[PDB]
Amino acid sequence: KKISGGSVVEMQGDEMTRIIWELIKEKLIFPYVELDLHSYDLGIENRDATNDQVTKDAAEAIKKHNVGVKCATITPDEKRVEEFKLKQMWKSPNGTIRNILGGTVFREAIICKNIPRLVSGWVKPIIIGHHAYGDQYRATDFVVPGPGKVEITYTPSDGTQKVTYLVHNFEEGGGVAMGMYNQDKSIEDFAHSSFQMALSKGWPLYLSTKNTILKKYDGRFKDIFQEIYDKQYKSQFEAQKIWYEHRLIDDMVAQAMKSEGGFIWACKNYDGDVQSDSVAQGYGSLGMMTSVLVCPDGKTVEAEAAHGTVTRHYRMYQKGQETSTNPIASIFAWTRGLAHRAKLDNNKELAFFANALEEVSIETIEAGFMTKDLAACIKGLPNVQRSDYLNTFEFMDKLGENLKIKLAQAKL
Amino acid sequence: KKISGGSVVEMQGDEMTRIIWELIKEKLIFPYVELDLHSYDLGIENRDATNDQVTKDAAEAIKKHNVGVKCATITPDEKRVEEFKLKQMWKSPNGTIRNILGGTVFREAIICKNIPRLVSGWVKPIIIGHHAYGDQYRATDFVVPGPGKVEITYTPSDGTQKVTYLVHNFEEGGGVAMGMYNQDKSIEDFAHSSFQMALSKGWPLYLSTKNTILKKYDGRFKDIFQEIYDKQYKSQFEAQKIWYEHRLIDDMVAQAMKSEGGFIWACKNYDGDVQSDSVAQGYGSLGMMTSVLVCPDGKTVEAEAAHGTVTRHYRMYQKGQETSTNPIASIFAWTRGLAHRAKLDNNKELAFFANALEEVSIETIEAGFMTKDLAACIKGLPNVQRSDYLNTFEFMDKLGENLKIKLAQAK
Ligand SMILES: NC(=O)C1=CN([C@@H]2O[C@H](COP(=O)(O)OP(=O)(O)OC[C@H]3O[C@@H](n4cnc5c(N)ncnc54)[C@H](OP(=O)(O)O)[C@@H]3O)[C@@H](O)[C@H]2O)C=CC1
Ligand SMILES: NC(=O)C1=CN([C@@H]2O[C@H](COP(=O)(O)OP(=O)(O)OC[C@H]3O[C@@H](n4cnc5c(N)ncnc54)[C@H](OP(=O)(O)O)[C@@H]3O)[C@@H](O)[C@H]2O)C=CC1
Ligand SMILES: C[C@@H](Nc1nc(N[C@H](C)C(F)(F)F)nc(-c2cccc(Cl)n2)n1)C(F)(F)F
Ligand SMILES: [Mg+2]
Ligand SMILES: [Mg+2]
Repeated sequence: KKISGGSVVEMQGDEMTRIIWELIKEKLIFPYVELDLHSYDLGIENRDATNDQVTKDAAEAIKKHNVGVKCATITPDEKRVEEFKLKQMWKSPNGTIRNILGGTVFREAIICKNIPRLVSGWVKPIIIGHHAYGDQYRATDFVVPGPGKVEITYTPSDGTQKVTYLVHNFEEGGGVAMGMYNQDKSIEDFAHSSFQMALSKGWPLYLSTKNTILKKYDGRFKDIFQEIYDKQYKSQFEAQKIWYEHRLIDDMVAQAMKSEGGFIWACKNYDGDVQSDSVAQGYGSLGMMTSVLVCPDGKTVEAEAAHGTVTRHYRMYQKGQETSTNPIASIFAWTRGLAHRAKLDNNKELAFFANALEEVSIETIEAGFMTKDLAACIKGLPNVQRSDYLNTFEFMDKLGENLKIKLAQAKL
Repeated sequence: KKISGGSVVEMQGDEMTRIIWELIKEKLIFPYVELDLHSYDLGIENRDATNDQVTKDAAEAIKKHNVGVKCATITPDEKRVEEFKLKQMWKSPNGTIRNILGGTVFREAIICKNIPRLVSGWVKPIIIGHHAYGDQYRATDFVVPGPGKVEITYTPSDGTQKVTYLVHNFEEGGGVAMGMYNQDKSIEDFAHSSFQMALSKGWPLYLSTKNTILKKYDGRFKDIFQEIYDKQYKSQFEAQKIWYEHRLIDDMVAQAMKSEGGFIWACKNYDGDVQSDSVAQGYGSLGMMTSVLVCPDGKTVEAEAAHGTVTRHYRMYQKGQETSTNPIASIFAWTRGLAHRAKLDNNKELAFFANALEEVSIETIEAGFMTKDLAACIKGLPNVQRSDYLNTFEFMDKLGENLKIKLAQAK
């Protein structure tokens, strides 16, 4: 009776998300789906015990099977190290997994017709693709104490004459100086990932750069994106009635606000980092934002919620108090992974189920059963009442009932 | 009869704005106000004629008198040179003026209750202060052909104990690399104007940086602001129930969208550049954006519309077709400069008039009299009708008539 799932790699998470994650699998997924499951505990204690070995093993497994579903994880910081008595301040699991996999992360927010938005106009998804190999985020930056000259020099490994340029001469006073770089392969991968995501998504693609100011530096991003599109992707875009274009960031943010959504926006690392929160904020609650990591090959996908472990809610949970935490992003992480898995294996039965969960989840909210954060959006935070929303367990049950009804209705 | 304005420096502009500028003076300012007016023609032909000396003359004049009102001016490009056959491809007047004055531009958009905005929340002005001296805008960026080592080095004037930082070593392939800088002094001036602007306008001030990512580079911006504030302005802010705080940029944009407005936002040069276009748009039409330039001393202010010459409208006007160009931003430049002059001169009447002009202009729109861009905001772009909006002359005349009535009751 159960659908045959295929092979998926599952990673367990931390805190509030973890409680939901088990609930989602137990009620939402396992009953109707059978999977070959490779399960890794990415929970902070396990990561600590394994030395972060488990995280690496999990990342490798995703490469082997091509599909990953992930739960939000604690990212170690000094307070955390003190809290868990961690052996070391471990690197973020997302950071490690992205590093091993390569590929680019795209964040999109689920939209419900009843829920209001900061930007009312945005009735279609806007998807942000983030280039996380950073010009800014891998940068050499320093204070300039006193008058001096700052120069940037490139030395060819081939023994060709080295080139030096004077960034500035500080005749008087202090300054701040910086050096940053980007590499052709990362940009190339990023472009390949974005074209493929758009083609898979069904939406048009834009890339934003301040290429007018920084003709050489941002020109490479623009040039690489054009070169790849023309050579390998354009006809497919033509067939699917969608396009790729390059936009200046000032134009794009303004255009995006005016716009009704429905596009994939490809962002350089600084732009993407700013964009990811802002776009989510415009849409609504963080509970409704999902992250998908997509590699250049297009075979491999890792899906996780955009939001974190939701510690503030979890603390209430520990205290024995009631919580209303949104599972939609976490639920959607599963559905997206399943859909890709269905896509790779050409499994319609799985594909149908992954969609069915998404429809059910939206339909339930659209009918007025929702977590507190959603309720706040319609009411306003002050005006929300306990009757207005379901608690975390209550919402999942309503979702479970609906999922059962929906699937049965489909049969026949 | 006529209020005594005091000394003002007025610069004529180009194209459509120039036509409006004459209309504003003729029907709005001159009848009720008498000024010591020093007038420079920044219109493109005159600028070409004088080799752009006049643009320099105006900037020097503003420093002397402390107040300038500016019409939008054409900034030359290869296309422009052919059209006017100019001798040289002249640099932008704002840039020339800005360089001579020093100072930081602040962009404020007028708010009308009737007009819808992309962000539902904003009911209060958000003012963006932009740091023109640029790390990005004065940077050396180069393509990297092949495997190489890229390094950034600082050498002290004495030449002792230089530091070398290796940005990257390209083992395989090619990339782009860049180096950028900023000045302690430029940042210091930028901070001073922003603080003075906040105190002057009675709003809280926020400075945004990526200091978590770029601790040394961003932090200086962050450090200089706190140090100046703690030393000089903090006491004044507390008296006025006002505060200054620093935000990470992602936090600031998200917080701003959720916000209702009412703050001054100080921006890094790249951040400001992105902010200016979007923020005006989020509020409404570009015709509603004004662009004051304020020096660190706080004595000296320059007022102009945020928008350009509006040539697309101008071409239609030339063709004999109908035009609906918003004068609100241009009108406000006059009002805001005058408000500064009144402050400097302690003139109650000049101060009263400037507010009345602003008040009337908002009131007129709120009543449902407007140009096409605003009507588009209310009705949606494709649903606008001729009945909805007033033509550029129609609007100005209504403003003149409404202003006269408003002034009349004061008497
Ligand atoms: N995907 C990942 O692996 C990520 C993990 N993290 C980790 O999360 C931990 C703590 O995260 P934090 O910084 O607090 O940010 P979170 O992503 O947990 O979000 C914090 C706040 O956002 C709102 N929120 C987020 N998700 C939900 C949800 N599902 N339902 C309802 N409200 C939600 C809540 O607002 P309110 O305050 O109103 O309750 C909550 O207080 C950190 O260890 C961090 O490392 C962080 C980012 C990404
Ligand atoms: N402060 C200054 O001196 C500035 C001058 N300029 C100069 O202006 C010239 C042309 O600038 P351009 O790039 O066309 O941009 P503009 O600022 O002139 O405006 C461009 C578009 O914005 C809309 N718009 C702007 N002002 C108004 C208004 N008052 N009422 C209604 N709509 C308005 C119009 O949109 P629509 O097309 O929908 O009508 C117009 O087509 C250039 O030479 C440029 O250098 C530019 C920027 C600043
Ligand atoms: C008007 C809005 N400003 C703003 N909006 C965006 N993106 C929005 C999510 C959207 F595109 F949807 F409008 N991005 C930026 C920004 C700033 C600095 C650097 C970069 Cl790269 N981007 N600023 C504010 F402030 F009101 F929120
Ligand atoms: Mg589609
Ligand atoms: Mg208790």
